[PDB]
Amino acid sequence: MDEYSPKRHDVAQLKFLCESLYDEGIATLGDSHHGWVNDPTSAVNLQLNDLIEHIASFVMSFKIKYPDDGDLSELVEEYLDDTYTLFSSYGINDPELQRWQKTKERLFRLFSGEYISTLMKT
Repeated sequence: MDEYSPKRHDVAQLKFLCESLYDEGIATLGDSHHGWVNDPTSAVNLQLNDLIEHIASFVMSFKIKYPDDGDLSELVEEYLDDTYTLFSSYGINDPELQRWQKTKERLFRLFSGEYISTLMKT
């Protein structure tokens, strides 16, 4: 049992990263700094841009320490993709946005106590 990295921490990170990202996202997608479009360079956008990949590589890492989370990790990946996709535009695109949202809802289904509680047992 390669307990180099903490599973509860990495699992918690996974949700926190995704759920916090959702918050960073909403803050960004909701508050278009200039009233219409949002600047892709804004700290929020940059945060999310980082988040997207920072979580992406984390997801790849996540799946290294555990194989059965593939659905969760993939969902997370889907979320990162959508996040990147949205924020890649000056103005937020409703369809992709709502997709991003659909993706997180699913993610939260997992994070709200599917395998997590069993994963981070003791």
